[PDB]
Amino acid sequence: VEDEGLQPYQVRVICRPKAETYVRAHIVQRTSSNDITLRGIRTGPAGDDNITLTAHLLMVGHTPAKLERLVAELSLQPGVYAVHWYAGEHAQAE
Repeated sequence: VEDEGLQPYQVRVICRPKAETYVRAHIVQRTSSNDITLRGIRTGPAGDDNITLTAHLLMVGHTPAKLERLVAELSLQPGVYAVHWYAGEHAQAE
């Protein structure tokens, strides 16, 4: 089965590694309750005291207000430097 009914969105949040721990858990619990399916989360150190969690998600339907709320919550975690979501798992800037 192909997924062209679940739009790939990548949510990249740059936060402290100490935050990454609860942020990554927060991502998986939010997505599973928000009708968002996960592809995987690419977590990598990208700076000095920061790690960028790039969560590749597929959202069924896509309700922007939900995704935005989750992104705001991810940013709401104490330790986030920045967060941004982009459409396309592979960052498809077409």
